[PDB]
Amino acid sequence: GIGAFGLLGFLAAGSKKKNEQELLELDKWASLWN
Repeated sequence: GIGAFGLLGFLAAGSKKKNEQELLELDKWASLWN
């Protein structure tokens, strides 16, 4: 309903609505594959 289809932009929502930790969290994007 609004859970599975919401997971498509759940995290992004958190931003749509702080700490740098999160930034570095996404900064690891590369670290993912790297």
